[PDB]
Amino acid sequence: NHLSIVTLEEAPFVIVEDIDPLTETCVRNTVPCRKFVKINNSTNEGMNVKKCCKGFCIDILKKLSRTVKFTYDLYLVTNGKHGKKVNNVWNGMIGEVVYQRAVMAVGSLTINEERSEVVDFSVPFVETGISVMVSRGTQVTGLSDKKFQRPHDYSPPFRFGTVPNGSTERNIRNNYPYMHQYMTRFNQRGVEDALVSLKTGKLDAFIYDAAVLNYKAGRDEGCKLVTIGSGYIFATTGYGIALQKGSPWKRQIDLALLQFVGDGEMEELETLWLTGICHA
Ligand SMILES: CCCc1cnn(O)c1[C@@H](N)C(=O)O
Repeated sequence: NHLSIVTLEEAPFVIVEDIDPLTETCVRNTVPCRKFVKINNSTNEGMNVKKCCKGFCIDILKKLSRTVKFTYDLYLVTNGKHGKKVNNVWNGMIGEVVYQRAVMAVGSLTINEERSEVVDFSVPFVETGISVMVSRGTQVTGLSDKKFQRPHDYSPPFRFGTVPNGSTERNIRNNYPYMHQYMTRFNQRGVEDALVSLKTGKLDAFIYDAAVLNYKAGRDEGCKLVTIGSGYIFATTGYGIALQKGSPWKRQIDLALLQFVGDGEMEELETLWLTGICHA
């Protein structure tokens, strides 16, 4: 009854480190996690590489394993990231669950309606949504600011973007086509790229998952970043653990999460991994 569980690196929720080759054992607050890695860029031939995983979501998984009394084989997703339907097929962590390669998915995984059609989710345990990060000093009200609505009213035309394939991009693409097609010229490879662009005056605003942006603003070195809610209340949600549609384990996973919330364990984890120092 070893459970196959998929995850994905995104600090501080999931952080991946190398194993000690002397022992090949994960130690401290880490747990073993493997990744299938290709031999070359020609075919899908590959081998699994042992790594170690830690972070807020890993600590949640550890608590769940302890409380619900299961063991698991944790692996990192190799095709896609969080989850997107591409060419009519779900990839990422969502895909691993949909096609029953994983019983659960644990990480910075946003609950939404489209995903809920094909997987079940636990109760949310981290609040999230769409937020906007800017350099401290920049003034925006949220995504309805004229700077976002009419970017060519500004010099240079207002520069804002997100990271492709996340639920944030999907929420914009599905509802505001002009905004989406304007934004794509400012696509960011990841959060770290975007933060550098903001701090060096090469980008005006970065639109992304709120939980991660709140975290990054909270401990930016120099406290040079500000996050504000998009105001897209329709997108307010949370991270959840994804399970198979109709999973018999949602009941017990939820009970455990609710136990942790009630007894202060969740509060302790938030203090340990998420709380910031930068005043807003
Ligand atoms: C690398 C993109 C991550 C992202 C952007 N928005 N949202 O919601 C996510 C991620 N939390 C997700 O579940 O798709």
